Amino acid sequence: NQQKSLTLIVALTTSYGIGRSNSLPWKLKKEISYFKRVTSFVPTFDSFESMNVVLMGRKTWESIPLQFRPLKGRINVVITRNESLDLGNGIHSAKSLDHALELLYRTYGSESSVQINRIFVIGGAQLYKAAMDHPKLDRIMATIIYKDIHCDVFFPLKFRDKEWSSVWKKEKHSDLESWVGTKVPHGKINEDGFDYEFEMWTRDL
Ligand SMILES: NC(=O)C1=CN([C@@H]2O[C@H](COP(=O)(O)OP(=O)(O)OC[C@H]3O[C@@H](n4cnc5c(N)ncnc54)[C@H](OP(=O)(O)O)[C@@H]3O)[C@@H](O)[C@H]2O)C=CC1
Ligand SMILES: COc1cc(Cc2cnc(N)nc2N)cc(OC)c1OC
Repeated sequence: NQQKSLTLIVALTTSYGIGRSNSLPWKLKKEISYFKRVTSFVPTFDSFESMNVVLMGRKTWESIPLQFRPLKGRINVVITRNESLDLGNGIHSAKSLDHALELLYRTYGSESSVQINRIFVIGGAQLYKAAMDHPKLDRIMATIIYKDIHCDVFFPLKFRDKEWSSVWKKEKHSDLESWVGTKVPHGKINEDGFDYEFEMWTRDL
């Protein structure tokens, strides 16, 4: 069930809004290419053997443009109690976060030609709530959108605010680039009228 740390990845407004109408309220081309880059990166040496894992809630799974599904070059797991009849040509299903981690550890042992590198939780709000409570979650890759966009779904813990500042710390940009293994734009990007910026936050386990 245990081993590796969990990483959460999220794009949020300064008001912690994360979606509206079971979609993103924004169309941000470069934000999705960042997403793709970060969740896909494995060191070159390790590249033959290893892949990353993306964990998501069922409604997020349903939200991804059918075209984009499943997430290429990543082991995809959908968390669902109502697993009943998942539909996937080797996309896994699991009844909880910890059940997912036991599944991967069983499926991808030292037998397996495929080994796991990093595990990411990619949403939605319900799964984020479970991962924020999980004793192995230590890192948050956030994209901050500097607009009060109308949302109906909110991130569950205000990790950037004063009350959490002795636990969650923002890392220097050079530490961001090192962890994701590529240059990343420092400061604000403007696309389709939205200003936004890339951050990395960590906590001690
Ligand atoms: N801004 C961003 O970065 C992101 C935003 N989003 C947005 O989030 C919204 C969807 O979030 P939300 O409705 O909360 O949905 P989720 O994607 O988290 O899916 C919820 C479902 O997943 C299952 N599930 C989730 N957590 C658990 C758990 N801990 N244990 C068991 N089953 C679990 C259940 O499946 P079942 O009911 O089948 O049993 C539940 O109804 C959309 O608006 C989407 O666009 C999503 C991702 C990223
Ligand atoms: C890859 O396409 C999508 C990706 C995501 C998740 C996601 C997107 N960006 C960031 N920074 N973190 C995330 N977890 C969410 C989506 O819609 C809810 C997507 O549809 C485009």
